[PDB]
Amino acid sequence: KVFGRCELAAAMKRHGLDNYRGYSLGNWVCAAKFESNFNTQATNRNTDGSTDYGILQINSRWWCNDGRTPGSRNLCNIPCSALLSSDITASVNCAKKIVSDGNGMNAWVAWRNRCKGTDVQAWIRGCRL
Ligand SMILES: [Cl-]
Ligand SMILES: [Cl-]
Ligand SMILES: [Cl-]
Ligand SMILES: [Cl-]
Ligand SMILES: [Cl-]
Ligand SMILES: [Cl-]
Ligand SMILES: [Cl-]
Repeated sequence: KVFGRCELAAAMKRHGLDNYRGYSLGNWVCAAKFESNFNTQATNRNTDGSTDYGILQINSRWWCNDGRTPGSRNLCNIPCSALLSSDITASVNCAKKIVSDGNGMNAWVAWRNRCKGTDVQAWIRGCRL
């Protein structure tokens, strides 16, 4: 599923990401834009051979099982394929574990490089939330 910007903002808010560990909703929308272009089916191979899955490009090195990432963990206890669903529940619940891991949203290198320190509120501008 390719979400609309305000559609994804709405879905992330319902799932409790707005100010989760102090990250305002615009931070999550901005991260999703640059990670997936709001596409739940987005997959990208990392240089270490792991893969990033779904709207928030959650990596098989630590968070999900894809059966092909040697020496990896599955800390969200989920097949990586569950992160590609039109239903963002598994992506959001896993993201809550990631952002609680100590480094906050710096876990998402695209958030650090493209959203952090920017006017992220722009990402929810015009949205009925
Ligand atoms: Cl957009
Ligand atoms: Cl915001
Ligand atoms: Cl997703
Ligand atoms: Cl594996
Ligand atoms: Cl392994
Ligand atoms: Cl959803
Ligand atoms: Cl980046």
